[PDB]
Amino acid sequence: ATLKYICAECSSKLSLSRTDAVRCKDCGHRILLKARTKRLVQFEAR
Amino acid sequence: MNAPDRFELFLLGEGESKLKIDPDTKAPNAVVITFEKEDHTLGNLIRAELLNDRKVLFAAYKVEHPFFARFKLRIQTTEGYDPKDALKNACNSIINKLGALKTNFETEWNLQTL
Amino acid sequence: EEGPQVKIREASKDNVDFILSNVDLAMANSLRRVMIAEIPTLAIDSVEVETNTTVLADEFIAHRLGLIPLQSMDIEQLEYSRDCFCEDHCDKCSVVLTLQAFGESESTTNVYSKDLVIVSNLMGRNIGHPIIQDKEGNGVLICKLRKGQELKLTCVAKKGIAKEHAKWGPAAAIEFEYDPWNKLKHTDYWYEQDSAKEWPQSKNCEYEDPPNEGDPFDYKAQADTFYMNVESVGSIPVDQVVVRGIDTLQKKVASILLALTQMDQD
Amino acid sequence: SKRDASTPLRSTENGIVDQVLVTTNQDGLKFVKVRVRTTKIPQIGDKF
Amino acid sequence: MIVPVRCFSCGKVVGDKWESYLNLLQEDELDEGTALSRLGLKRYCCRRMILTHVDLIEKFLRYNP
Ligand SMILES: [Zn+2]
Ligand SMILES: [Zn+2]
Ligand SMILES: [Zn+2]
Repeated sequence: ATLKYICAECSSKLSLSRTDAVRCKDCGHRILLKARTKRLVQFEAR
Repeated sequence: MNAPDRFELFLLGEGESKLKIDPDTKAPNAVVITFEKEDHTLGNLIRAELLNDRKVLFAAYKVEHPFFARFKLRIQTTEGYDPKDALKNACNSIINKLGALKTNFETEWNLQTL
Repeated sequence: EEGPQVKIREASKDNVDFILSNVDLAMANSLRRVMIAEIPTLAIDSVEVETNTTVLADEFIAHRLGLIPLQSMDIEQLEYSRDCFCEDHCDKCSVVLTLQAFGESESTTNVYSKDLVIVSNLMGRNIGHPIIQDKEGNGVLICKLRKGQELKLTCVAKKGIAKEHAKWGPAAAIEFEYDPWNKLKHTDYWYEQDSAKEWPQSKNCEYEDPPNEGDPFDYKAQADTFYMNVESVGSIPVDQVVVRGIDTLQKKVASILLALTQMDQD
Repeated sequence: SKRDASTPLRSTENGIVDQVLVTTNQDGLKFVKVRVRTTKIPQIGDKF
Repeated sequence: MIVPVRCFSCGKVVGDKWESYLNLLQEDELDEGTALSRLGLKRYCCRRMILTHVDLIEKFLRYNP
C-alpha cells in the first residue's frame, strides 16, 4: 500500500495524522519510521 | 566541489578549436602549436614522428600542467620548409603506419582458432 | 607489413599475446595507452532506484551497477548522449535496463548481473547483454537479499570512454615489454652481488639471443620488437579491442589533420 | 503570528535523507531524529 | 562488504569469482593459493582483491527487518 509510517519493532505499516506520535497499535511501540518516499530518486552511476 | 568535469579531458570547448598556431619569435622558421583536450597520447607520438623527419631541426612538446588537457608543441624546420607542412607529413606517415598495422594484425588474428 | 609486423604468439578468449615489431617505441606506447584509455564502450550510467530495502545504500548499489561489463560489440551504432537531441536519452543514445529482486526464499537470495533485463529496443544491435564469463552462468554478484527485502530499479547505459570514468574501460591490464636482455641499456640493475643472478630473467628472453658480452655496446640500435599481451574485460572480443584501439588512434590523428585543413582554410 | 525555528542542514554538505525516526521524548515530547547519508570519494586533499 | 567488482588496480572483473572461490575452499578443500590460481587470478593486483576480502554483508543480513 501507500504508506505514512512504519512501526520500528513490528515492521508493518501505519498511517497517522497529527494525533498520537506513538503506539505501533499492535506492539504499541514508541518509535516510528518515516516510510520512504516514492519520488523515484535519481542516481549517478559513478 | 572544485573538481572540473572529466568530460573536458577530450571535449573541445567554445573557441577551443583543437589547434592554435603561434609563430615563435626566438628562432626563425619555428612555430608553437597548442592542442586542446590532448596529452602524451598524441603528443609523444607526433613528436617522435617529427623527429624522424630529416628537414626538421627541432621538435619537442610538453604538458604544462597535468590539471589541463593541453600540450604545447614546438617545431623548427630548415629553411624553405614550412612547419605546418612538416606536421602534415608526420600525420600522414603515422596514419599510413597505423593502417598497415591494422590490416596486418587483422590478418594474423584471423590466423587463430578461438 | 612495411610498417609493423604482428606475430601472435597466442590468442585466447580473453588474451592475445603477440610480438609487435618494426615499430617505434612511441607508437607502441601510444597504442598501449589508447587501448587502456580511449576506446569507447557502453556502461550503466544512471539508476532510478524505484525501491530498495536491502542492507546496501543506493549509491553503493548504483556504483556496482556501473561496473558491470555489458555487451558492447557494435557500440558504434549508438550515439553519445551529448550528441542526441532527445531529452537526455532515447534508443539512439541509450539502453534501458531494469532489475527486480525479492527475497522470496528463506535462505539468502543472491542477485546476479544476469538478472538484468533489457527494456529499451536494441534496434537489432548486439549491445547490452551483460557479459557472462562465469561458467555457472550467472554473472557478477550484485547484491544479496534476505527475505522481505525487495530491490527494484531501472538503469540507463550509455556510450563512454575510460577517460571519463574507469567503468568504460575494456582495459583489463595490458602487458608490455621490450629488450628483455637490456641490450639497449635503457635500465641499470640494482644489485647486491650480481645483477645476473639476482634478477629473474624474463620469459621473453628466449625470443632474442643473449647478448654476446664480447660486443661493444651498440648505440646505433633502437627499441623495436615489443612483446605485448592484451587482456580483455570481456565487453569486447580481444582482437576487436586491439583493432579498435588502432582505429581510434588513427581517427584522432586524422582529426588533427583535418584541423590543419581548417586552419589553412581560414 | 508564529515564527520559524526550522533546522536546515549544514550549508556545506549535501546527500540523501537516509532514515527519519519519529518518537516521543522520555517526558512525552514528540521528537525527531534524522540521518543523512553521503558518499565521500577520495579527493586531492584527503589524508591517508 | 560484498565482493568488489573489478580489481581496483588491474580492472579485471572479480565480482563473479566469489562464489566459486568459496566453493573451492569448502567442497574441494583446496588451498587458497591454488584456489586463486584456479580462478585465473594471476597477478597479485587481483589476488589481493579476492584473498583479503571480508564479507560483512553476511553479518548485515542477520538483522531481521
Ligand atoms: Zn509496531
Ligand atoms: Zn537519444
Ligand atoms: Zn587485477
